[PDB]
Amino acid sequence: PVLQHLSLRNYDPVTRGPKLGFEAPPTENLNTLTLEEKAAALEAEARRKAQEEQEAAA
Amino acid sequence: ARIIMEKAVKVPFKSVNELADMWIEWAEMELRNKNFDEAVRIMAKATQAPKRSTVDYFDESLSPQQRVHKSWKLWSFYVDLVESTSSLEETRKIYERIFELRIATPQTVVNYANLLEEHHYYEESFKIYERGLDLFSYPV
Amino acid sequence: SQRLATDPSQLTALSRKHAIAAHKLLKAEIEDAGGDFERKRAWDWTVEEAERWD
Repeated sequence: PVLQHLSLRNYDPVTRGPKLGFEAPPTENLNTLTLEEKAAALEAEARRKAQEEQEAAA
Repeated sequence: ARIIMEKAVKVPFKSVNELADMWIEWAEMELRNKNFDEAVRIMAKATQAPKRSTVDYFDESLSPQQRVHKSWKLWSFYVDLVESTSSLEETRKIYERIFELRIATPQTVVNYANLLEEHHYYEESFKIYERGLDLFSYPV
Repeated sequence: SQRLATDPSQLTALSRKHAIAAHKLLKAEIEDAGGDFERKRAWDWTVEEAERWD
């Protein structure tokens, strides 16, 4: 009954304290790609395109 | 039990976290006794202070009852209790009261933005993100 | 007899040393994992600590 009217978004039900982002960051709960998730596959795609262009030129 | 809880709340313990835990236990007992509104009222009475309270909780000069408005655990428990018991207006009021005491972390701002997004509000989420950016600029 | 030979100040100093060692070990584990420990602290600071550090 105590753990039934709580959102459980920032309070730890096991540790009885506030949640910390050091072990459970909120960025893993996002349904899309964040800025850390972005700007990494684009660089890999650009590197792959450059390697393909170099191989085609060779 | 209520009289004993009131006597323990009136006992000036050394740790303010002990008083916060006692208040949380009283609120949990009230919620188990089908008195969630009474538990929220007791939590609001425990975290009661003026509009510009600036007493440091780490200062070992004032009583733990006076230095209890800046308790992050009690504020988080009150927000969690009022999230599933009241509407979005009381949640916004609780968020404004937490922001007035300047005891809200970036996780608190993220939780406020998520609560705004869950209530079909996207401009309020942008406002909460702007508040998080303005309150701590560079690293946080 | 063991408790009377250990003062509360010595116990507090040992607890502080253990906390410092645990923080150093956590920082070393965060650095060895390729993650930035300062950002891990920066997830959950309060406002007043942020103006104090600034």
